[PDB]
Amino acid sequence: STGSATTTPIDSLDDAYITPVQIGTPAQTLNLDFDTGSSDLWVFSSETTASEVDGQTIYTPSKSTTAKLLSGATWSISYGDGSSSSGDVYTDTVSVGGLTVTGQAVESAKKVSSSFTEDSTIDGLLGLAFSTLNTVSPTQQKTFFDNAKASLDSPVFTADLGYHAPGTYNFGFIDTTAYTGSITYTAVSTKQGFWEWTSTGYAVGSGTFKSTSIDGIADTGTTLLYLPATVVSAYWAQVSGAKSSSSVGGYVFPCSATLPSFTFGVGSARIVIPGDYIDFGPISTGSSSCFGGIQSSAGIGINIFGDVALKAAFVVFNGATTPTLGFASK
Ligand SMILES: C[C@@H](c1nc(N)nc(N(C)C)n1)N1CCCCCC1
Repeated sequence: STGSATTTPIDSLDDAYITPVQIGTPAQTLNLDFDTGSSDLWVFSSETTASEVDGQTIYTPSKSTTAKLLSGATWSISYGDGSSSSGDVYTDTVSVGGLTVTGQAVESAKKVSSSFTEDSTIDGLLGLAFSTLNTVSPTQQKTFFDNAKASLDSPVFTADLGYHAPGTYNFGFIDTTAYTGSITYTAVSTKQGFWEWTSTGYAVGSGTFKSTSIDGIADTGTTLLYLPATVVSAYWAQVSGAKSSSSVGGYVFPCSATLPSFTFGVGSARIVIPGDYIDFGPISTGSSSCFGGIQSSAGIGINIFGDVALKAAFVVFNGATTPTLGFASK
């Protein structure tokens, strides 16, 4: 089997992407944030505290003839941005782009933190990291991809995120029309539950490539590119007026700037992030100070190849017995 679904930016800045997902019988379509940095499929629901729901579409398990309470199971998750959610668990039929999993754990939110409430466009998350990170207790549950894997034509999914435009998540096949040149595959460590890999270095604009190992995670659920302070300082030093602002929370730059590109290495191959991809616009409405799309990972404890990086590539998440990651230009 295969599946193919379009993923769409939630706003004009590509702060996140949403992908329609069919849950239950008859189908209830919710727009979920596909997140290769976590491993829970959770949704706003009829059980979510009413004051914490503000415009989201909810899953109502009582209206699904295939929903079954997973007795005694609860979940609770906290994300790198400080957001969180928790609740109980159903199993139900879940389909993405024509690919159907029966008996998928659908984690129903009883509580969500304010950032979730405040974002009307995201109805929940669909985790695509390794199932070892799944938070369901006392019986850990599998991701949608893990459940689907054995049925797929090939044990892979691909992320093809757009810049200020829709893109695609495919399951079970590689669309050879979706990228240019070849796909370069690179080793993955699953030890922390992530799609963790080591970039071979970087360049800023037209500058020379610096060969240096940068361990980090391919994370579709993180907006920005978080890298070591040394790398980030080298990038922003090429932008007149750019500075790190503790009050704002990162590097900012004059909105009048033209940003240089940023290149990262994948083995001997190179992925170029155009300068425009690194512009996240005014820090507040009407400001001429703009927020940068490359930020320091110092304090996070891990480097994160988020959407800013991933959207510049066609990315293969290869879930074979020994997982790997592939990157192609596009
Ligand atoms: C300045 C703001 C911001 N502005 C823009 N334009 N874009 C962003 N991102 C995160 C894309 N973030 N946040 C900075 C981040 C930490 C503290 C909270 C405030």
